[PDB]
Amino acid sequence: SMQDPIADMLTRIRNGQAANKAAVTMPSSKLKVAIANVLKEEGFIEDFKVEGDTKPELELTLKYFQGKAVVESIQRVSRPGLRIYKRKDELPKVMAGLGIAVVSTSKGVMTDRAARQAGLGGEIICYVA
Amino acid sequence: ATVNQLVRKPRARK
Amino acid sequence: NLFGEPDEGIVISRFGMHADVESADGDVHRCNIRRTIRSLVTGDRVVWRPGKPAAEGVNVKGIVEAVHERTSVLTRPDFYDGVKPIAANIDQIVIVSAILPELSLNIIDRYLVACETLQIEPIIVLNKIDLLDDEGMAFVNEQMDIYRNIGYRVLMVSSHTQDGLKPLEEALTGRISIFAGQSGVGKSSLLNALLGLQKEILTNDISDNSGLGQHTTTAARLYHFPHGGDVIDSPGVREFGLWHLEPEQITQGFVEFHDYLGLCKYRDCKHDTDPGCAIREAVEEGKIAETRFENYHRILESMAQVKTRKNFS
RNA sequence: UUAGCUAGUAGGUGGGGUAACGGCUCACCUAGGCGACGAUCCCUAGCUGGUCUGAGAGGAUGACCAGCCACACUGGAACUGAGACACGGUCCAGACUCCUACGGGAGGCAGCAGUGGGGAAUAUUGCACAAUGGGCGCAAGCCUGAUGCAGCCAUGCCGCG
RNA sequence: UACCCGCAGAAGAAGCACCGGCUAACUCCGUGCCAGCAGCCGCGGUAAUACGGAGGGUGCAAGCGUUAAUCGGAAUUACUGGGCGUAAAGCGCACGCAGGCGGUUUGUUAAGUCAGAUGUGAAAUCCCCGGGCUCAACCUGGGAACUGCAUCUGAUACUGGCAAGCUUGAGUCUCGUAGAGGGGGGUAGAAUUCCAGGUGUAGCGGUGAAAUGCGUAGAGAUCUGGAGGAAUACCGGUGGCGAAGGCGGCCCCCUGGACGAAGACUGACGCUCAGGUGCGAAAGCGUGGGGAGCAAACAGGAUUAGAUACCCUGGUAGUCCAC
Ligand SMILES: Nc1nc2c(ncn2[C@@H]2O[C@H](COP(=O)(O)OP(=O)(O)NP(=O)(O)O)[C@@H](O)[C@H]2O)c(=O)[nH]1
Ligand SMILES: [Mg+2]
Ligand SMILES: [Mg+2]
Ligand SMILES: [Mg+2]
Ligand SMILES: [Mg+2]
Ligand SMILES: [Mg+2]
Ligand SMILES: [Mg+2]
Ligand SMILES: [Mg+2]
Ligand SMILES: [Mg+2]
Ligand SMILES: [Mg+2]
Ligand SMILES: [Mg+2]
Ligand SMILES: [Mg+2]
Ligand SMILES: [Mg+2]
Ligand SMILES: [Mg+2]
Ligand SMILES: [Mg+2]
Ligand SMILES: [Mg+2]
Ligand SMILES: [Mg+2]
Ligand SMILES: [Mg+2]
Ligand SMILES: [Mg+2]
Ligand SMILES: [Mg+2]
Ligand SMILES: [Mg+2]
Ligand SMILES: [Mg+2]
Ligand SMILES: [Mg+2]
Ligand SMILES: [Mg+2]
Ligand SMILES: [Mg+2]
Ligand SMILES: [Mg+2]
Ligand SMILES: [Mg+2]
Ligand SMILES: [Mg+2]
Ligand SMILES: [Mg+2]
Ligand SMILES: [Mg+2]
Ligand SMILES: [Zn+2]
Repeated sequence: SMQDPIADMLTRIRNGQAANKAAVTMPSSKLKVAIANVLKEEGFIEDFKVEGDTKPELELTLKYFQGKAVVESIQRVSRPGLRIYKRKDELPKVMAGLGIAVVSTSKGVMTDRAARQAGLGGEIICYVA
Repeated sequence: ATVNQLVRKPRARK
Repeated sequence: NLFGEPDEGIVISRFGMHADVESADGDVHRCNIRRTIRSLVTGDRVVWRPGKPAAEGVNVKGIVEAVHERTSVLTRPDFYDGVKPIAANIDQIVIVSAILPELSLNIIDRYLVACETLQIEPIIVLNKIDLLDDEGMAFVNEQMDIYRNIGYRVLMVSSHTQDGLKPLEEALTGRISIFAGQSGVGKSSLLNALLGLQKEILTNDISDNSGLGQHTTTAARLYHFPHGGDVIDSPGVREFGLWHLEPEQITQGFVEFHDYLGLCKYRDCKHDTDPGCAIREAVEEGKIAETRFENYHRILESMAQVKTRKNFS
């Protein structure tokens, strides 16, 4: 059902980016904040706010160029049916280093560019292309 | 198509 | 390749991919045919070469190179098949029928029209006559006396009784004969009583229905008389191909109607709806039976329903 | 288109056993053991370091080199010895061949070549212990068809005219 | 022996395959869908660069072609990296074990994973830089590689386990609404056929046209009355309900799910499903009933070349109920 909420998060982002929606909302969690805050610090989105404490509701502000999709495509990589893990030297790049790959490690959620100075590996979340 | 299907039986090579 | 002696021989049968060719002495020798051959029938004299035996004494086939000219030919057209010749090079046809399952008269009439276009003399032969009574035999004899006034010889035989086989053989020597008929009319049984042929195959005989007949034996198989001549078996045929010529030739397809032409009122006549038809007056007189006259315009009304779509050779 | 298999089987006691632990073996006691994560049955196959193909992932295979296991006419058994259930040791049986005075005996080329035969198809019935390795001996020395060589086979690669 | 000196003279030392396209190279003659050619496409019956030969050329080379075998091309068993409305493919549907997977918050474990280190992954092969044999093949130095496994120390974001939770997932109650949902038992009135009676007369019936059939024992038609059987006009509609096949007169009884409103309440109790389990149009089968109408086989008459089918008059099984 909602068994991969990160894939449910990526579904709501990709639809509203293409359908010219100004802002979207979604149910919040601890992990969804730890991904959207990275995308805010990597120029893909604008802002995120939390609403509700017994029903945590996350909001995202979209981002356009002249009405053109900033996040062109995003690809869920690991999944509950098949887990994907890499080492500190097998971290894949997205568009030969243009896009970023969201990898969650023990030092928090960061990119593969940020994992070079960290020197760790773990679970690939999504290819932010 | 599902990876979990191929755990029970792999792809049948002719 | 590597063919043998060009010589003249008689083709026994036809099998599509190959054919059975009898030599000049009585040797059964199967041969295939040339790609440029347009048609090959049963009992057609050909030019052929018997290949070359690979093993000494054991040959597989030869080839049939050329086809000689036809004396006669039996061409009958068909829907979506075209005009196809069945047999050729013959002098006499023997129409063979039986009282079971049916004895029709319209099956008799259109072989008469065909034989007038081939200059061949057909002979009416009835089989299975032992199953009727003398009241029934006299009525069928009365129906065949009409076919005796018109000049055709009528011999009424039976295979399981051997009646009248000896007068049937006297007029049949020295000629080849097609035993034409419908399905299950006693064609193969009369082949057994006349020839004395090899009883180890002796035929395929399955004709068992509720009120119908089955055509078990195939197109034509060649054999020889003890005196002289050849036999040609016929399929069980229920077809009538009249795509050949004009209905002026239908007037020529009947014997006694020759001498009554040029006697009607007009120079052209349909002979059904025209007032003063002298042919129709001859039927009303009783010199021509009305069974033949009603079947005659049934032939003409059959050409009103066969002609409908179109067919041309 | 193999779903149930298994009674020395699974476990325990005690005795015996081997160089060592152990149903390895024996009496007794218990009824468990294995198995849809493929037991069991059938068919096929020496395995691996590798070779080849492929951008890679994979795929096919296991000749020459090296490692290990099995086997030495077929089957079974034990002795000897530190080490074998023993390729050129023995014993028994079977199969085949040879010798014979008819009663008996002899033999194991999957060692080097080589013959017969099979198959589309694969070699000289060669030289040497000079070197290397090994065996024996205090060493000298001897032995080694391992190996070092040579010939044949355009069989492959590479180089030249 | 390699190696080296010296002698003589181009003297001793080049072939095979192809030539329509794929695929590098074009003309001529002979032959006449014959002979042949060929991996594919397909060439050749009177002008064939495709057959045969000649001329000339091309591609290779002391080798060149052919055949057989493996992988690649083939993303043509698709993990990387395929599809299932109609090209091959979503079980007829449903329940559900094992199995896979799982909301959200905190703590804990450090299992999975990640970081570091140790031991090990024989040599040879392959790769990197070298050396040597005149060169190359080949031989060889060291390094890398062998993406493996085991152990130890760490990090705790995610997955897993434990612990405590939370409510939006999924459930529970109440008040209600709609429905051909199923099963069981009654009941209604047309229509069909049969039977009884009455009035009434020469055809009825059937088809394109006729015939079989029925009827002066009075058919048919009409009316009265009765019996039996099966189905429910109109309502009735891309209308409703049910997991699906399906389900239709009315009424009662038993009973299943669906949906809406307002709150209260349990606290992930969930999704999914190989075997397994049940339902499942009609035909058909077993046993015993039942019998109008319709109707395989079959009977009869037209049709026809034959009619087996079509058309018509009849008619058994079956259609009905229980098991
Ligand atoms: N009682 C009787 N039966 C006969 C007579 N002649 C032939 N029959 C039977 O009729 C049947 C048909 O004979 P058959 O010759 O096979 O007929 P056909 O016409 O050759 N058939 P097909 O069309 O297959 O070739 C056979 O069973 C045969 O025994 C006869 O005179 N009397
Ligand atoms: Mg016959
Ligand atoms: Mg013990
Ligand atoms: Mg060797
Ligand atoms: Mg070895
Ligand atoms: Mg041994
Ligand atoms: Mg032994
Ligand atoms: Mg030996
Ligand atoms: Mg040998
Ligand atoms: Mg041989
Ligand atoms: Mg070209
Ligand atoms: Mg050629
Ligand atoms: Mg020419
Ligand atoms: Mg060379
Ligand atoms: Mg092949
Ligand atoms: Mg592939
Ligand atoms: Mg496809
Ligand atoms: Mg299809
Ligand atoms: Mg379905
Ligand atoms: Mg602590
Ligand atoms: Mg090594
Ligand atoms: Mg090394
Ligand atoms: Mg090396
Ligand atoms: Mg060099
Ligand atoms: Mg957790
Ligand atoms: Mg009624
Ligand atoms: Mg509570
Ligand atoms: Mg039955
Ligand atoms: Mg019927
Ligand atoms: Mg029944
Ligand atoms: Zn006239």
